[PDB]
Amino acid sequence: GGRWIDGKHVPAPRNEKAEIAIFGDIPVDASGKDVPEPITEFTSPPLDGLLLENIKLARFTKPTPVQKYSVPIVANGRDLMACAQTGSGKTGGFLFPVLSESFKTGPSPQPERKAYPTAVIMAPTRELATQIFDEAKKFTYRSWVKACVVYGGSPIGNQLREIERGCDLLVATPGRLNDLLERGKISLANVKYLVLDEADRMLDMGFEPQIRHIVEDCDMTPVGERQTLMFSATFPADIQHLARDFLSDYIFLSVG
Repeated sequence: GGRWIDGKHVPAPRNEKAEIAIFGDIPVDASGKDVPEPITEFTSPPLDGLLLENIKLARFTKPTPVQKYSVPIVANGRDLMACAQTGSGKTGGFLFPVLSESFKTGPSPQPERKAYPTAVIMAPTRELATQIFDEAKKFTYRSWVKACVVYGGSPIGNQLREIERGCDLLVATPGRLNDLLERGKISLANVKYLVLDEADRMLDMGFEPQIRHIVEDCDMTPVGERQTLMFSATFPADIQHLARDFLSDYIFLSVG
């Protein structure tokens, strides 16, 4: 794959043979301070050039209703609270801006046993974490970002070995991420992007104590310094309070 060498992104060359196995309206309200204009097409001056190539190899034509706002919002360095339905294209809604910004800014230096992820994505279930992981693997093609996925209800021994093989984008369920942090196998000090997907579901399952412990009680880059995206189909008070603590001057995006 690709590398990040001497503060520059060095992508790997294309492999035509693998690309076959890799690749083959809805109303929107964006409210907040200094909301940017939505993009109508995927363009490289806004988006990282390599990701744009992968987006075209995937044959994606038009940004979904969520992506047309999440791309410029994150490119401008702002936090995002997105209230969108399932079919809105949520996964790309946060994967594209995060991968785009990760491709162009790269990771922070590491004091090189621990993993130092640049991006962390929490999800309620193993299946959803696997879906996010699969899409991330697709669009990290040729890039420096190494994706990894962990989840509960599965032996932790093998997840540690996959972690030690390098981990720049980590998809996790909160319980298993908390267990790995207690074992001293992950450092959150290099986190530049934090995503909480279907956060209402995670709270419904009782994950809030672990999620807040992960974000506040450990060594994660603090709010305002990091960029944070929160996705939740609903916006109850407990989710409003999570957004207040985890986001900074966020833009509210409502789809459907």
